[PDB]
Amino acid sequence: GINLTPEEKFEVFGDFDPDQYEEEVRERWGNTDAYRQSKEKTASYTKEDWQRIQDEADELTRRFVALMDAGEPADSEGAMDAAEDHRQGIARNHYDCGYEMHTCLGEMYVSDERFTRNIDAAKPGLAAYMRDAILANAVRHTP
Amino acid sequence: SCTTCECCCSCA
Ligand SMILES: *Cc1cccc2[nH]c(C(*)=O)c(C)c12
Repeated sequence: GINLTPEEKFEVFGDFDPDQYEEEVRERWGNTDAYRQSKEKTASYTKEDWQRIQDEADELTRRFVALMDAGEPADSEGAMDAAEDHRQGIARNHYDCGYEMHTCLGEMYVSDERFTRNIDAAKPGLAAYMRDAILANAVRHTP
Repeated sequence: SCTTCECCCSCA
């Protein structure tokens, strides 16, 4: 499973504790494929893996903010391509995700602000932009 | 889904 110390968790995510939420997801979905795969592969994931990934999310954020804050619409060629990046790297770190699959993840993204507050810590008013950018992206990439 | 809190989830 996840190999991190309360003090180390923060070094990689910063406040996000999987153990506490581990129990919570168990009750919420306690049987979804996306979740089972996380447990499946994560058991093999080390710190080096999560950090390379977090740095990945950060980078992904850096472009979203530079492009998003630019007042660029979420269905922008610039925004749509962002989502492409979002799907590629995210699926390979937790589970093979489809357009229909996580596009919806994108809409429920706002429902549990636990996600939004940790993500938006980098920019106020982004969790929602990701949702429109990601959801829209699935529209054109879903034939 | 997945973690409640970093980026994947549960619900489609
Ligand atoms: C970082 C992490 C730890 C435990 C479980 C997880 N599921 C997901 C879904 O995105 C992620 C990235 C994590």
